[PDB]
Amino acid sequence: FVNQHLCGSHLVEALYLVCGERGFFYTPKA
Amino acid sequence: GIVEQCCTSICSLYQLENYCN
Repeated sequence: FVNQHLCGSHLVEALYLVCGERGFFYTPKA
Repeated sequence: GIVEQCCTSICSLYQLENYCN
Protein backbone atom coordinates (compact mmCIF):
# COMPACT_ATOMS: atom_id res chain seq x y z
CA PHE A 1 0.00 0.00 0.00
CA VAL A 2 3.08 2.24 0.26
CA ASN A 3 4.67 2.00 -3.21
CA GLN A 4 2.25 3.98 -5.34
CA HIS A 5 0.87 7.51 -5.81
CA LEU A 6 -0.71 8.47 -2.48
CA CYS A 7 -2.70 11.70 -2.39
CA GLY A 8 -5.09 13.34 0.04
CA SER A 9 -6.85 10.97 2.42
CA HIS A 10 -4.98 8.07 0.80
CA LEU A 11 -1.61 9.56 1.84
CA VAL A 12 -2.90 10.44 5.32
CA GLU A 13 -4.07 6.85 5.76
CA ALA A 14 -0.63 5.46 4.80
CA LEU A 15 1.13 7.73 7.32
CA TYR A 16 -1.36 6.58 9.98
CA LEU A 17 -0.66 2.89 9.33
CA VAL A 18 3.11 3.23 8.96
CA CYS A 19 3.87 5.60 11.86
CA GLY A 20 1.54 3.95 14.36
CA GLU A 21 1.77 5.17 17.96
CA ARG A 22 4.61 7.52 17.02
CA GLY A 23 2.13 9.66 15.12
CA PHE A 24 3.07 11.92 12.22
CA PHE A 25 2.87 15.36 10.69
CA TYR A 26 1.12 16.16 7.41
CA THR A 27 2.26 19.31 5.60
CA PRO A 28 0.81 19.73 2.06
CA LYS A 29 2.50 23.12 1.67
CA ALA A 30 6.20 22.51 2.31
CA GLY B 1 7.59 18.13 0.32
CA ILE B 2 5.60 14.96 0.98
CA VAL B 3 3.10 15.66 -1.81
CA GLU B 4 5.91 15.99 -4.35
CA GLN B 5 7.54 12.77 -3.13
CA CYS B 6 4.46 10.59 -2.59
CA CYS B 7 1.53 12.03 -4.52
CA THR B 8 2.96 13.54 -7.70
CA SER B 9 5.65 10.84 -7.82
CA ILE B 10 5.73 7.30 -6.39
CA CYS B 11 6.02 7.05 -2.61
CA SER B 12 8.30 4.74 -0.61
CA LEU B 13 8.45 3.52 3.00
CA TYR B 14 11.80 5.29 3.40
CA GLN B 15 10.22 8.66 2.61
CA LEU B 16 7.00 8.10 4.58
CA GLU B 17 8.94 7.37 7.77
CA ASN B 18 10.64 10.76 7.40
CA TYR B 19 7.28 12.16 8.47
CA CYS B 20 6.66 10.05 11.57
CA ASN B 21 7.22 11.77 14.91
